[PDB]
Amino acid sequence: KAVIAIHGGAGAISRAQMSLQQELRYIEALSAIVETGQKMLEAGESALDVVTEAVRLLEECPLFNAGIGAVFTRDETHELDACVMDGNTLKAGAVAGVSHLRNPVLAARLVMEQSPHVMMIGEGAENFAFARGMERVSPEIFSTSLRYEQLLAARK
Amino acid sequence: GKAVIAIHGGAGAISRAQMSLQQELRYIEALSAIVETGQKMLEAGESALDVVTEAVRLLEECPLFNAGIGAVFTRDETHELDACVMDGNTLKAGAVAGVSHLRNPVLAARLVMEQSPHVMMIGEGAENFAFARGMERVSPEIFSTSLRYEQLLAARKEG
Amino acid sequence: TVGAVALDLDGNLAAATSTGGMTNKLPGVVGPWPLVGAGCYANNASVAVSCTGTGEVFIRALAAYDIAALMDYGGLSLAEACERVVMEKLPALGGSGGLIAIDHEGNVALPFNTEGMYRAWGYAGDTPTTGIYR
Amino acid sequence: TVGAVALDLDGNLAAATSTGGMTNKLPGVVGPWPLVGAGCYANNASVAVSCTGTGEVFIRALAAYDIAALMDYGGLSLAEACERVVMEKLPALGGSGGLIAIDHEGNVALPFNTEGMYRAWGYAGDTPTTGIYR
Ligand SMILES: [Cl-]
Ligand SMILES: [Cl-]
Ligand SMILES: [Cl-]
Ligand SMILES: [Cl-]
Ligand SMILES: [Cl-]
Ligand code: NA
Ligand code: NA
Repeated sequence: KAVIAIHGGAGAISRAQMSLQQELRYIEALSAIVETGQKMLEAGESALDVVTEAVRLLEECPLFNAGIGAVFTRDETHELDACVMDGNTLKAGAVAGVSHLRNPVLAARLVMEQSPHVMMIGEGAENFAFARGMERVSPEIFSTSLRYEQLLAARK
Repeated sequence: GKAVIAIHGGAGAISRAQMSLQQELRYIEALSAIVETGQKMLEAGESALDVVTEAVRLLEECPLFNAGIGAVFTRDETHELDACVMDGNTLKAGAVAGVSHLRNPVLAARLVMEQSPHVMMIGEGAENFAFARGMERVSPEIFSTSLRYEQLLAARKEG
Repeated sequence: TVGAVALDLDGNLAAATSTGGMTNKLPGVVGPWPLVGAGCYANNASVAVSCTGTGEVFIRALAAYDIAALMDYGGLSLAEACERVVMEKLPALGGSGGLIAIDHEGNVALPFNTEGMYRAWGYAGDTPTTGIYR
Repeated sequence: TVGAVALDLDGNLAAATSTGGMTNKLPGVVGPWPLVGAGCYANNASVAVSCTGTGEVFIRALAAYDIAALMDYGGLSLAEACERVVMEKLPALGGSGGLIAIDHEGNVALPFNTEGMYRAWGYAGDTPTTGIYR
């Protein structure tokens, strides 16, 4: 009975303001990610590795507000957060307020596996990750036109 | 109904062998004074929320306790402070983490609770929000005490 | 916000969440997403949960752990615990959003009280299900 | 870490916690103290809790909310919920610490599994009690 569920965010999604082709881009992205998780589960991969990979793919996909495609703050910056929890060991890892880590869920897993801590924040979280070989990315690699236009509209 | 306060100043490895009665009495006297202030405020009809805020503010101000003045030192000889407060009536909460320039973190947490639509803020963003609401900027040096610096030194090597 | 929950062939549960927060957010705000028990929780005894929506309300309500505790201590089904948290408790605090959850028996729930939630799920060896709207 | 819980004449519960963390801590670590449900929780339906001790375990076990949920959903008394969390569940995960708690009926509990916990309590109009050791 192995199973995966994913989400890409809850909120005001308006169908009047949507075309079917626009919707299908989201459906296709979700379907591809769930299929990757299903195949990993069928292959005997761990639940922890499956949720990590699914969230890494949602981060990579610019359609979803995580990683690449992150929304903008009041200051036109990105501040990213992630968590991961293993139901077997009850171990967890989390980062908040990081701007220089491409894949926050991977940094969260690094906190869980390579420290005794659950949660790290900001530059201290980044420095923990960098000291362990995780790459420092330009803070601007997350930026997209669509999310910048939504920022402009939020202000108005 | 019967109003009541409890406080704590931390759980861990306290041994009698390590302590003098005068050392113990400093802690007892501080705890007694703070709980008595809380009791008096409750008796006078002050809210539970104001009472726990004031008690924790006093425990912060007390250098004997690891919060506010008397905060432990990090690996980098810095102070990083955190606090939370929650109101059981409204289920509102406020919290700050990783703040170094706010004298009384619990007051910053109460400011997040009462003066924002948020529950938690961290670091410089938290400090900037607090300063925008008129809270005073302090140097993190104000938290430093000889006792806690000596505990950092005893836990490490010099170089 | 994005998230995933899974039950593997060895009966293990896990959860993950990642986000950029909210458009135009005040710098330094932390929502429930990186908070264990608020945005994310997993326990083989009960459930794996990942949340999305009004951040402050999911923290105040400890929404992800509340699903677990309603099942474990309250005896609620996954569906009843999800209905209680998402359709009753979150709106009572002024909150909007949803979550995904899988229990240790492989029941799945994707409740939300918003106009939409980008979501998908599927059992291993089966065709996935996708959705956006209600 | 320090903390306070109270029940007022109007029947309202509140909790607060403040800390400097651990001597020699790695900068950027957040323990359970600022986190609703881990280090601090209050709900007039159940309990007010402030915690102190092994940071990582109080988060993983959501200790403060777990007291509340054990009482509200499990029907445990304050004393039973405190014993369950502090003397059974937290040690099972390798956690050391304690907490203070007052329930909506005015019962008070100051459980700890450590050698000591600096603590005090008192009813409005009564003499205070203080402690360090067991
Ligand atoms: Cl909506
Ligand atoms: Cl399916
Ligand atoms: Cl749909
Ligand atoms: Cl001890
Ligand atoms: Cl004693
Ligand atoms: Na993305
Ligand atoms: Na102090």
